[PDB]
Amino acid sequence: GVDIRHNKDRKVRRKEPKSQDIYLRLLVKLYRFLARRTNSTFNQVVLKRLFMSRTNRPPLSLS
Amino acid sequence: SAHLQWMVVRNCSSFLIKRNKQTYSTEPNNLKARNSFRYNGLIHRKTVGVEPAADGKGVVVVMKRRSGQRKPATSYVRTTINKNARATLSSIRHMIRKNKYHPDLRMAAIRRASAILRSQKPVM
Amino acid sequence: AALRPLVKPKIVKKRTKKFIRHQSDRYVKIKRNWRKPRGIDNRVRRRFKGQILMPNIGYGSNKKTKHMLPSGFRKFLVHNVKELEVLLMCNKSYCAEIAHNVSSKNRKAIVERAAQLAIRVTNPNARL
Amino acid sequence: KGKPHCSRNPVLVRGIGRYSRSAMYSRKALYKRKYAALATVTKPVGGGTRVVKLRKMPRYYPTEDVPRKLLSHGKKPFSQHVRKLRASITPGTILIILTGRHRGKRVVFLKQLSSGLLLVTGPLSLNRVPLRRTHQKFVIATSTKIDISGVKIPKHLTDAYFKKKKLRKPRHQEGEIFDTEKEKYEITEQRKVDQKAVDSQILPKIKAVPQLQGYLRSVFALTNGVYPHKLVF
Amino acid sequence: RRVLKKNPLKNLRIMLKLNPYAKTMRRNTILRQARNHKLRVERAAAALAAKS
Amino acid sequence: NFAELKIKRLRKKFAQKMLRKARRKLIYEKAKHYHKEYRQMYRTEIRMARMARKAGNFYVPAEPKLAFVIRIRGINGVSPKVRKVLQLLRLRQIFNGTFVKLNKASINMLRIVEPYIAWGYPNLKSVNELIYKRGYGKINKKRIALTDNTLIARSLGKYNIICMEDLIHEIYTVGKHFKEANNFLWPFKLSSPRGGMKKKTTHFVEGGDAGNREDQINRLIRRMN
Amino acid sequence: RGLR
RNA sequence: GGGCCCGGGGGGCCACGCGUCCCCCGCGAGCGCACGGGGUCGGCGGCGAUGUCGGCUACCCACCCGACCCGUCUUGAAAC
RNA sequence: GCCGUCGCUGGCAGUCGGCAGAGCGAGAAAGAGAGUGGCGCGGACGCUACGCCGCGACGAGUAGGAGGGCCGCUGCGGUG
Ligand SMILES: [Mg+2]
Ligand SMILES: [Mg+2]
Ligand SMILES: [Mg+2]
Ligand SMILES: [Mg+2]
Ligand SMILES: [Mg+2]
Ligand SMILES: [Mg+2]
Ligand SMILES: [Mg+2]
Ligand SMILES: [Mg+2]
Ligand SMILES: [Mg+2]
Repeated sequence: GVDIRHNKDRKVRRKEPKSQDIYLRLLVKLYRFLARRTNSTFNQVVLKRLFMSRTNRPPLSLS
Repeated sequence: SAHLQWMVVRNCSSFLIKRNKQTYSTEPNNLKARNSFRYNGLIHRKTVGVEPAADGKGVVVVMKRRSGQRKPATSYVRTTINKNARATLSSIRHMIRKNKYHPDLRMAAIRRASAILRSQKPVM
Repeated sequence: AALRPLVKPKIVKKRTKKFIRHQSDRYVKIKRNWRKPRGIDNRVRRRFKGQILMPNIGYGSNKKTKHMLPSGFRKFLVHNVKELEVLLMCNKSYCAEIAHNVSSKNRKAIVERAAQLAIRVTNPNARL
Repeated sequence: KGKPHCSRNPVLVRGIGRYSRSAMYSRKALYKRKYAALATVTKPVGGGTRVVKLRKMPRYYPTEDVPRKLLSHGKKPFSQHVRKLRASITPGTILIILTGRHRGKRVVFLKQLSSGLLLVTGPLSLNRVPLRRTHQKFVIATSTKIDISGVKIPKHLTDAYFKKKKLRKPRHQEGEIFDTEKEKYEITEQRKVDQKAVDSQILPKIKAVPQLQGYLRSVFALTNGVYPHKLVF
Repeated sequence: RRVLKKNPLKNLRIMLKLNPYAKTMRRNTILRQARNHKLRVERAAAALAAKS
Repeated sequence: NFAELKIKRLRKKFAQKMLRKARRKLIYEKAKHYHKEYRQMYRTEIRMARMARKAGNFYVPAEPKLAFVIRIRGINGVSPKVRKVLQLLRLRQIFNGTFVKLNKASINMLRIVEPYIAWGYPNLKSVNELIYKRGYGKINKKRIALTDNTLIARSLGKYNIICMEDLIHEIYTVGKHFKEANNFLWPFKLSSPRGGMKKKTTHFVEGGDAGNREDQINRLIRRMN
Repeated sequence: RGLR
């Protein structure tokens, strides 16, 4: 046997949004496509933020 | 839209049937009868169906016209092909290719119009 | 005249016997259905030698031949005639099994249809 | 329109040539070899002419098809395989049958057929084993050989000549009516003339060796205290 | 898909897929060896006439 | 048209067929020069000893740069100081093996972990058998079997290591990019010693198995790989 | 070009 | 020994083009064979309808090895 | 060899078809880019993207935690 430790084997990032709405689950489809099919690290950040909970994407003010 | 009402129909339809680790669908114009965005016969703007003719012989083909989209009565056109097993399988092929009408469904339509001829020959 | 499948692969199963429950033999109140033994001093859940075995995930079946009857077909419960057309484009890989409740007057006009459709039925001589 | 030529370098070992790349170039003299740069058919009809199409589209399509398979390179049919033969077996060698109906019977090896099966025939008048095929694995090669080089084995004794022939007599209406069992294998007058011709040339050589005919007529069998690994045959 | 790993030490053409020099490294030490065994059998067949 | 795009695509398919012939020629004339290198480093170690035996003196050969370390104990009952070093040597499993360049900071670790390893000085034939038969590369953090030189060139190319022969030469003759080659090499997984260990729990000088068996590591490699 |  | 074994006067080379300037003195086609990105045979033989073929599971029985009765508190339970 | 978990925050909307041209595994940051002057009507599968596919490494467990159950029980709104 190997003497590794599986304490941190499961990375806890969000693989997908927790919401079940279908106007978000279609945006996440389009942006997961752009994220994997383009070499722009913009789409990857938009996708990774479309996963985030309602407390991690807060509101912006106009000012 | 198509992808919208597919994201609405993918799990809470009434034609959806889920038992024995399989998941088929009983839509009118679903050929291969399996629950998928591609083969669903109600979501898209242009679908294709291949039913058996009402009498003994023949195969009816049901295309969904483009113009009438919210008018279920005058939406589908139907054509009964009571010919040999090969001319009908070159007429469906032309109906789909030469029209460029949902062309990824052609081999499914041929395989279905062959299942009908086979289920309409004299049994043994 | 058997209705052959598409392809008949070799079915290999890592275990054939059932997984009986601990001490389902000394008692009659303990049925054979499996219950993971959670007692402290238990000898089965420590995986001692020569004891009863435990349903690990290692015993899983090959996904290529999982749920596949010895006739090279998977299966489907059929409650009436209309549920065959759902299965008429899966002919050479799935079979039909008319339900237990379908009376013989309907089961006759169900085996008749599946006969025309060349769909194989596992219980075609069921009720009569 | 160049006449084909054999390889210009002998094969020292399989996969390796005797000469190097430059040596091959020089031998081939390539320094002075620099080079630089259906379905339709018209057929008359009784009207006009019809463009008949060959191999028309199939009239049936099964619901499912098996997908194609990957491509291998190292697999060849049995007919094209290379037939091996242990050096212990040579023409005129005495062999012992172990699996056929001629169990423990000594025979005189004739040659090896194209398929690989050893064509052998013990003296029919001595051991009753005519021209027949036998696998080399299932035969023990006795260390007793007789010169058989001067024996013109008929050419038509091929694998096809020795292939089995289905009796094809399950039943029929004629056969059910006037039944004649399931037939038998009637030894062709050809197989008989060939057996006689081969014997006419083999027996004189066998009789030359004293007691050889009696040894052939005898049958090999294990006895008490005899172990195959302890005796040389 | 996963490529089966053959042994570059038992498979001549995988050894030539990884080291095209081993072809001449091996043609040598085979020619050189058949010629050293021919030199030895020449000594040993001049000595059967040197003690005769 | 497309008669232009055809001959263009065939010029691309011919430049990609000549950039490979030039690389097979390069690999070939490289291995042909490593044969000469190894022959020199072998013949001169015999010169430098005959010239000392002619005068009567002694030739002390250079202390070796490369060691091969094998783990000969299990994971059940290891000290923490020995478990940290057996995992900076990437020997997380019995019968694992790795290459190690020697210095003070390395010998002073093979002394801490001495009772758990059996290390020594690998031959060139032993580094050949190892690299060829048990050679796996740590590509993308995946143990990918080394099946073609385009798996070594694709990663170690920037260090002018582009074939299994440049890899063997960099390992045998401890090179500038030794750290990178040894960290590109997934640690070798060897079978059990055919024949069997002498005694696992005592040093090699104690008639056992552990410790350093300088010359005799190859006898164990042949029966373990 | 050398081989022309 | 090293320097392409620096330079002058019988076997192996993944060397073999013409036209110079100059220091050192971008497409040739075919045709096959294969230690080549994981097995194929374009190889076979025997029997098979009232006594035989298959059925791992499921019923009984036989034999070999293993095998202490579960829940529990406990540092520790097969525990007197 | 098979099952599963983890990782690659991996790949696949390109099924781009007589309005066609079927490619992105290859050692080397970036276009099989545009223009500007010297007959036979033919081509498997896929894709419930909550889907499918490919690669490696890994797989003990009381107290405890978490997830997934097309595991099961009874009633309610829909729907077969
Ligand atoms: Mg393990
Ligand atoms: Mg211990
Ligand atoms: Mg042994
Ligand atoms: Mg016992
Ligand atoms: Mg208690
Ligand atoms: Mg106490
Ligand atoms: Mg207890
Ligand atoms: Mg007591
Ligand atoms: Mg576990």
